Amino acid sequence: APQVVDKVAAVVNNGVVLESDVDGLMQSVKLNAAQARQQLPDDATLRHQIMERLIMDQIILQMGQKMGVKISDEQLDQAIANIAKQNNMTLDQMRSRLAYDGLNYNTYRNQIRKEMIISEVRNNEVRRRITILPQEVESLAQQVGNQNDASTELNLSHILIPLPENPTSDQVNEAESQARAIVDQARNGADFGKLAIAHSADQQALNGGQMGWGRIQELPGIFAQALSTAKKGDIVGPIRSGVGFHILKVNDLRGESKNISDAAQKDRAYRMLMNRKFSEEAASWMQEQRASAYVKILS
Amino acid sequence: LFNSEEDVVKMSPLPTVENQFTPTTAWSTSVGSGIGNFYSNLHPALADNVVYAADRAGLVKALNADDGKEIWSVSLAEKDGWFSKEPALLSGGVTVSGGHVYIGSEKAQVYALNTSDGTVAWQTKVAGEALSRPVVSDGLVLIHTSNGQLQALNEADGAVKWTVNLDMPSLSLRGESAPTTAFGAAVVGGDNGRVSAVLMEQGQMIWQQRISQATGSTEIDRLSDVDTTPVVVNGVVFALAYNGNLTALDLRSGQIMWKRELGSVNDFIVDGNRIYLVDQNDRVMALTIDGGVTLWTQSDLLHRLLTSPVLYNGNLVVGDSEGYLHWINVEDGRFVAQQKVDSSGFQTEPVAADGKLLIQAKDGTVYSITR
Amino acid sequence: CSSDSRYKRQVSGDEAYLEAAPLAELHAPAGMILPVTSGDYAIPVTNGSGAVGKALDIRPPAQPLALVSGARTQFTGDTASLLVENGRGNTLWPQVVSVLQAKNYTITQRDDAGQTLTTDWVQWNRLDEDEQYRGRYQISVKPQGYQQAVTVKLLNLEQAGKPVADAASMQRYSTEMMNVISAGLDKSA
Amino acid sequence: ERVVYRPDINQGNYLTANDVSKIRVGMTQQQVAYALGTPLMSDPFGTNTWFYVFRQQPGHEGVTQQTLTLTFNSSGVLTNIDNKPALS
Amino acid sequence: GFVVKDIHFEGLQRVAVGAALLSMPVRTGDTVNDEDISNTIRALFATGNFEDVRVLRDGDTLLVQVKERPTIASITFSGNKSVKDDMLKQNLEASGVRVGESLDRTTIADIEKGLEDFYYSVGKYSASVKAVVTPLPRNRVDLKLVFQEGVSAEIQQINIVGNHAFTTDELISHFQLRDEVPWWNVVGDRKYQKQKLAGDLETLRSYYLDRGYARFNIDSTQVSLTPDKKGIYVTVNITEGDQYKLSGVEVSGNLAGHSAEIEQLTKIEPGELYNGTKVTKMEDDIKKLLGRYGYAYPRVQSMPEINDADKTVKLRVNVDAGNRFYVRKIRFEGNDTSKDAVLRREMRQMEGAWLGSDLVDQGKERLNRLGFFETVDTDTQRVPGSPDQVDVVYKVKERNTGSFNFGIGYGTESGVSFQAGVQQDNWLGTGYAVGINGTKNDYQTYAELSVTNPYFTVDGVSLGGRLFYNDFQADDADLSDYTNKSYGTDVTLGFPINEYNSLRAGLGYVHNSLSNMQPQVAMWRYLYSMGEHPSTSDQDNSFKTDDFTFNYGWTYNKLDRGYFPTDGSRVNLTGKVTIPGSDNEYYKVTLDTATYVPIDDDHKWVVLGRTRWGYGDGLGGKEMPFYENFYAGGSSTVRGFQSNTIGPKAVYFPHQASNYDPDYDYECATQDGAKDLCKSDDAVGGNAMAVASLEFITPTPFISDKYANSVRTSFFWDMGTVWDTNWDSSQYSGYPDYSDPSNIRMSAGIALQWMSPLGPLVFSYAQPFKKYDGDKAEQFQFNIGKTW
Amino acid sequence: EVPDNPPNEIYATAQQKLQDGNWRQAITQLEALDNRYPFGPYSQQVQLDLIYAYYKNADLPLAQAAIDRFIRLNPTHPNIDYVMYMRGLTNMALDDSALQGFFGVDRSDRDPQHARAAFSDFSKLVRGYPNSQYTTDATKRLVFLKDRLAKYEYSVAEYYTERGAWVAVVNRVEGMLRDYPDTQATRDALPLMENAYRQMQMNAQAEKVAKIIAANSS
Repeated sequence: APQVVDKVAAVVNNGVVLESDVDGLMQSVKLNAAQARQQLPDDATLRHQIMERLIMDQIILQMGQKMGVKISDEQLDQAIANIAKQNNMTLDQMRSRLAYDGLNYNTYRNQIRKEMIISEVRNNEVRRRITILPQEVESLAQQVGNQNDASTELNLSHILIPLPENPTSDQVNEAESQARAIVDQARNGADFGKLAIAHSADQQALNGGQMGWGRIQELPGIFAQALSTAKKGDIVGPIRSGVGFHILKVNDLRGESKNISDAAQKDRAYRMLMNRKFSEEAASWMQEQRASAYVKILS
Repeated sequence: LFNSEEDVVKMSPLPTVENQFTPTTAWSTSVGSGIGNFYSNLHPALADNVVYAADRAGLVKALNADDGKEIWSVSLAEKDGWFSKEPALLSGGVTVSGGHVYIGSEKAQVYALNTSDGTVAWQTKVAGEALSRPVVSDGLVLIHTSNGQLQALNEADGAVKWTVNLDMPSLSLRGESAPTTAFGAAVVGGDNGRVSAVLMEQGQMIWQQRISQATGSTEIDRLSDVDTTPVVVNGVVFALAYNGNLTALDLRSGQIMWKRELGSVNDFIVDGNRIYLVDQNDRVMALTIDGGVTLWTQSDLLHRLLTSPVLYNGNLVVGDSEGYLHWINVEDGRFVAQQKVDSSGFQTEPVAADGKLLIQAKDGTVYSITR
Repeated sequence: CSSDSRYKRQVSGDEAYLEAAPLAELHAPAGMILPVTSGDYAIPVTNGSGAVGKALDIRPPAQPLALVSGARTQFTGDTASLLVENGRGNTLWPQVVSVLQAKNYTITQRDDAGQTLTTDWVQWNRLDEDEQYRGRYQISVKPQGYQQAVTVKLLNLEQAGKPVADAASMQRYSTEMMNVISAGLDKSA
Repeated sequence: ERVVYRPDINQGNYLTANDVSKIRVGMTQQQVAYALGTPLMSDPFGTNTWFYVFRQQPGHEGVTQQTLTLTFNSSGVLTNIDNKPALS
Repeated sequence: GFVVKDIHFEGLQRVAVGAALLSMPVRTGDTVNDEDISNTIRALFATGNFEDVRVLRDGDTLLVQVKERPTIASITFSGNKSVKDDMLKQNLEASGVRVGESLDRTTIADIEKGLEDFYYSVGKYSASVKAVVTPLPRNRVDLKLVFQEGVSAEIQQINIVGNHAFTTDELISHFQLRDEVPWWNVVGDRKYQKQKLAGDLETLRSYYLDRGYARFNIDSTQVSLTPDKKGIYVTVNITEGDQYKLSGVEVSGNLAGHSAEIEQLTKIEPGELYNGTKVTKMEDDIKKLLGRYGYAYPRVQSMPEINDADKTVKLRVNVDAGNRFYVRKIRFEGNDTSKDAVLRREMRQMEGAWLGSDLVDQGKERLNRLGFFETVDTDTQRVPGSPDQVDVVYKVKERNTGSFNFGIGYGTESGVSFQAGVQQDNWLGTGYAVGINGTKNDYQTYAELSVTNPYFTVDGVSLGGRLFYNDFQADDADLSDYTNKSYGTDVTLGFPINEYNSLRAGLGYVHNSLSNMQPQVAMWRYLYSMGEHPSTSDQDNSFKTDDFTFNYGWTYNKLDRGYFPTDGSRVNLTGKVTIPGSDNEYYKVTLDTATYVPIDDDHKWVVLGRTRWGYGDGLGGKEMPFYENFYAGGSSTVRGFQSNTIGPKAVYFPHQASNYDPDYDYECATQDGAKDLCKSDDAVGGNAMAVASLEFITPTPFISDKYANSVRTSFFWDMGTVWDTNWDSSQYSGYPDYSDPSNIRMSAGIALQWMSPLGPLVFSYAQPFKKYDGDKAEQFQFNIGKTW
Repeated sequence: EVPDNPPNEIYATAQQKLQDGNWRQAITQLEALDNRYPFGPYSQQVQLDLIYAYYKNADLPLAQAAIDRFIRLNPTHPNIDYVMYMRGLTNMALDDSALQGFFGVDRSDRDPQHARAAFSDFSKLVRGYPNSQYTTDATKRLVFLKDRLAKYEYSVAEYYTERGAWVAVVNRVEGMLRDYPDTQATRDALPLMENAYRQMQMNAQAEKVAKIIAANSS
């Protein structure tokens, strides 16, 4: 019988997703899950999120092509430092990629080009969207006083239940019910990582929604007021910020009384303000692009 | 030729509601022919328990707030008969301050009638049709003419203190934005979609910032008119454009804080940590002030041309084009009550002050609503 | 209302222009010249011979249809060639043969080794002609680059028992045979 | 005897005493054309001759004609002028 | 890593396999990986010709499955009522969507929006558009665009700010855009059009400059929509300035010796108000005056020097005539039927002669007056590379100058019968006027031929001839009934005397022979005047007369056109006088008049005054023969009356008929039942006639301009009277006085004329609200051919 | 009128109706093919058949439009000589009339626009493609059209001789000598030119024209 080699899985603005991309990220996420010990759900729920990530990636790649952004070979050389984890394992060749694709070179190099181009255009657009006000910087700096108040550092897992920019009340209550159900499951004992892989519109869904270690002030504010009162492992109910309902889990926390001795505090405060602004504008702009873009999943 | 060939059916039906109270009409008084079918800004004005109302030709009338009894009436339509009896084409709405009653006119005239009996203290010619509602502040009377010119008439004698030019697009929506007092400044809209701030002393522009997306193809898709009144609260300016974004801006720097695809030409309300809004589609909504998140929405009145909302007795009130007044709970979109007031539609904004709600129908009848 | 069988393949005119007087030059007398001609209405002297008036067939030149997927189809003097694509391979020759077997034509020569064949005579039942033509044809398939290509050629055309070698007739009834071949191949597919 | 309306048949190009007095021998063809205008009549049978004819037939009143013949050389330089103010 | 033995394509419909293969990164070679297949799929989609692309492997064979973007089979605009299909179709074509083109589904929304945009350009802002895609069998699609047109936006106000000399109502009364539509103006509307606002602003500027305002300026104009976008507001901010007076006009430049006339054109009353349109008309008059002398391309520019302190304006007019242009060739285009000389002989501008343009316009109006062409236009084209020469090209569209009349009467009841006639004014494009008429019955035979050469001599002398034959004798002469057999010939020669007047002179011969006439007062009076003494009690009698006549005439013609004129007047006088030697002597004269006065600048509304007069009488003791009498009534003279019914009626003496049928179908004076003189309804006509008519011609309401030249509608009021001047009123006192002209018949109604393929057709409905006893009424009448 | 069968069957029906000799239904079928399938195995063949059927049906404006579009879309087509020949034929066809021809009317006095266009097209065909199959008939038609144009000029010159516009007569005959020197109309016009010269008392030029007439009328 004839064997299907490749096919179009999704149609986007003048682009197509091939089945050799869904499978690649499927194997990537399965391998990461196996190394991370975190069990992952059934073929279809994992497939929907991978397809969504690929639609968003294709949209961003076509925007980069339209806008005349290209990547240098030295950028690939630098990405070899972290993308291939050469610093952790001392070997240059593609024999480290033992899992799948037969240790091929071109495939992983193109994958890295895909990530660098997405990151570059994402950064450029989000940076061009940021507005900084001197008053806010002064306020945040004066907040950064009294022995570096709120020096709490957090590693958190996040889940986003999306809503369109102009949603209907029907959609509002649907999203509300979904978010409350996820929150109830998380609070009742369900593993948040498994919930995050199954139920999430964020880019980090495929990674389980982990945001990594950060500082509370870096939060867009929508999370910090609720988050100041929470212990390790707690589940925070649904919130809003324009892009949909938000759910947060406190994976880990670590605090210390270190104080940096303003001359050097203003620059740091500007850094954290830029971090929060980038995180919020990135989420808003990625949601806007998803709503605007043309797409027709294929089956 | 044929009167049975053109019609579009896009009007919502009258919702059914269980009124928690019984709306009542304390009194009603006829004021001339009224606004009529023309789109105008004319509406009553409440000052020291006196109700001042006007007419498109001009019938300035003062009525008691308690029982709508009048204390003095005058007509500004060719008092001396310079040419027959031409209409004054009043469309500025009644403004009341310092014993003076300021009214605009589409003949490019601004009248400053007296409070004691209506004697025209002064009348000043302006750059064009005074469509905007006069704004009295710092001894000045600010007008925004239809040809895109902000003028600041002197309160005492009506002399033009200064003037500022604003860009005018090839097409716009009828009406003009009324400036705001702010702090020694004037925050105004514009038909080009750019909100501007001008110092009160002279016309030195302080800042200007675009508010409309205006990503259209033809003129009708670039209607970026800011015909609302910018609202200043704690140093942030709230503005709202037609087919544009509801945005918040720094009062002095002018940089936007946040934006939301929501458009309207009706004045909104900023109360506490909430923003009550009526969109261009007649969709009553409630948002928060720190960020745009639509706290709740109501669509039962969609495409029923509504007036701007007013906060009264702790609930929101809106009129409609069929003469029905609707009460809405602030906490949620549920209707609190509904009433029939007039057969002619309600177009111009209601007035809610001193524990009293007043409205004016298209036919010119001033109504007082109580309980 | 009234009509004749020959209203087709005829000039929509009176054919009176054939009686126009021939053009003759003017002699320039001695001591002067005739005005210089503009050359805008000059008629070049072409020595070609061809049909004129009613004897000229104005029916559009029959171009090969190229129904089966192909391109760069052509019609030569007495032969016609069609180029095919889509991975036909050696299997092209069987199909061609089968197609010409479906027409029950009198195939006289069948050289499968050379991918060639030749028939005796086929007739055409055309409503357009006052007299029906008939022709003898030879068909073949030969390799070209990646794939095979079919060619159909006419040995001669005959009317009322006498031969004819008009270019238009040859072209028409070679495009006829080529269309037959292409339609048969498309039907087989 | 011929008592029927006949329109004026103007023929040639308008000539005035000043224009005819502006041209002189030695003038090039461009200068002559500038002074008098483009001639409505030339010699097509192998000579560089320009005919300025001025016909006027107002009706049954009788025709009048002034003919000015300008003969140029091969180089285009006016060589001879022949002015006839009336018919013979 | 595998060798591709073969590549097979599936699903290709429009894209040739060759093009796809060229669009492929693969070359049927080998050394192929999975990534190569992925890149091939991506490249195929990048071509933009495919909606779905798939690659399959069957052993060593490459199966390429492609779903081509379906093809548009048909586009159906359903629901559109104001925007017409052709227009909208052209707009959608311009957008890139057409039948056969592959439907890129990623743009349907776009085209929908584009259509809405077009509606916005039409004045319909609240219009909705939706695209429905219906799948067909051969992977084609029908793209039906369903239209929900919104309620049109109307103007709620037009406001002018800064006007103090004139009220707003008066200023906007002249605008095309209107705020209010009067209740009686059902055809008006409040629709807004950008081109009209532009013209209204120009109208306002002209109004203010024409009433004296050299400094008038329009500061700005604003157009606004109501939030719901069903109302429109227009504002115009203006600055009147102040009123100015003219100080003087001084002309300078190269006037080419025409200073006296140009200065006479630029005359002003000292101290008059400034006027822009007067200045424009002075410019145009100077240009026209220069053009009369061959200066076809002058430059005339006027600049006003303004004096604000004195508030007076002095015009400085600079004139440069330029070169005097000559005509090189006159060319005629569109005369596919008319002979070239037919058009060229109407020219007043000679070919090889200096230009005047007045002559070119004269030739154009001559061609229009000819009537052979529906449209005539002129174009003066400069000869390339020539500073002094032009070519005049007349472009004409030919008409149907002929007209046909046909009918059948009794049919086969008695023998055979028919009626036919043809009239051509440009027979075979030769300019000849030809005409044949005939009728056949068992009771009558008639034949008539007429041929006229309008240019028998180059100057315009025309030569015409006419033959006619008429008979009333029955076949085989069954019984001696009334008979009237006549024939004759007529030769006429005409010649012009002005550009608009011509005279005609000719000779005619007519033979008449009547017999078995019914005795009646008028005919017997005439016969007695002739010297005959026929009996009165019996119907047996005979009478024969040969007549030679001299015919004369004069025609003045200055009509706008030869068909459906909109201006000018035409007068035609005809007459005849018997040459001494005829069997009877008399004179006759007729006079037709038709005047057109336009009321609209476009000449759409016209007033037509038509008239006809006629008088005849004997010379010696004779009288005008009763067969030359005048008749009135019918579609030609007085609509609403039966043909030839107005006028005196026959009075019969008692007598015995030559036949006696049992049907009692005999005149009142039959001897069987009558013994005294009795009247009848049989019209006999009179020797004096006067008819008039006033018509108001209006545009046809339900036809586009493509047929405007083909149909004419009018409302008419007609008057007419006929009387016999010799009626002896002293006798016959018991019968109407037929000599009285005061008995004027009148009618009023509506008429429609259509230039059908069979010539002119005239329909009319007329009520004859004034008539006298014996007149036969005919409200609805139909006619073929040139009426009057 | 036109069903929705595949292009193959529509083309088969169109060919059958062309062979039968009915142009209207065949025109409908080919127009359906052209509008519905503007590309494929049948393209251009449909346009050639449309040109032929429009010509045979006396739909000359449509034939001109089809010929123009075909020429501007497929200039390199091998059978473009046939298209140019059909352009010449349809322009000559627009230059004829039925009733006047029936009555034996000499139409050379009427508008020569269509004859001029036909001459231009036939000259283009003959010069561009000397070996074409239609070149002999095109040459014969060119000789006829040249004679017609010279006769039109002669008619104009004769009229102006009648009117008495001698400059116009001289210019017209000179244009004939410069444009159509070898036509019979030019030989007939020369006496008109000589008479026009003499009436203006330009005896030297009348002498030259008389010399030409004597040297060639023999």
